[PDB]
Amino acid sequence: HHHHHSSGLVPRGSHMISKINGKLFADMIIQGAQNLSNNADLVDSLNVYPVPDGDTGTNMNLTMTSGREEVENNLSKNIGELGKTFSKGLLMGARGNSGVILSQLFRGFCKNIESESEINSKLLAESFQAGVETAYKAVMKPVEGTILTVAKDAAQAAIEKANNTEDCIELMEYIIVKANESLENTPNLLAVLKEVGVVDSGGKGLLCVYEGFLKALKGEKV
Ligand SMILES: Nc1ncnc2c1ncn2[C@@H]1O[C@H](COP(=O)(O)OP(=O)(O)O)[C@@H](O)[C@H]1O
Ligand SMILES: [Mg+2]
Ligand SMILES: [Mg+2]
Ligand SMILES: [Mg+2]
Ligand SMILES: [Mg+2]
Repeated sequence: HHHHHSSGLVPRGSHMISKINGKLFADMIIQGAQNLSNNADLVDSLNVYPVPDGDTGTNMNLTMTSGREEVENNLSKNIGELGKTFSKGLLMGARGNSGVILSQLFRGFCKNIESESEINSKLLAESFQAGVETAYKAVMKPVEGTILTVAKDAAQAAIEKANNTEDCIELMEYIIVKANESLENTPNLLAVLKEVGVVDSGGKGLLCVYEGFLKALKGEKV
């Protein structure tokens, strides 16, 4: 077997997050929104599906900004309450296919935590999963190779990793790795992406939000 551990010492270190309260979630939202805003022109230029109308980044940015502004004006330590504020802002500001889907992903995420004051890594993962289920149900004819695919693959990664990972920083790092793998695979699912030579614009915007989430978990700003 192993050495039977009985030391009274508690491990040292401070660069881990085991609980996410409403203010940390707000910081995630704010940095995710800022990172998306900084990448909006690129995300627009990648847009080819359904139509190459140059707007995915703008659409997602405006949607996320509506959520961010509600959050900044109504902060709370209670993550469930903060999520209600964020969800409302997204849902009253959603634009484009991408912004509608984004608002539905986060509607499901936030509903899953509505009665919590803080969440751990397992509940974070479960909430990404809940968001994916809400978004697929909201789209009448889901297509693979899109923001839905990337969100789905990210949530599957989250559930697998959280089962043995208490640290939300490590969890979010892994989610981003796997979301990026999914995003790079989108042209293998959706023909126009491969023909033009781009990844999915909605999925890229979602990865920008997730990368801001990670920055906030580390106590950093975009
Ligand atoms: N049926 C669908 N299933 C999954 N994702 C979709 C669908 N339709 C659009 N999208 C997502 O939206 C992105 C384009 O967003 P956007 O430019 O806002 O669209 P639009 O200009 O058509 O409203 C795509 O990259 C894709 O991920
Ligand atoms: Mg459009
Ligand atoms: Mg478009
Ligand atoms: Mg670490
Ligand atoms: Mg690949």
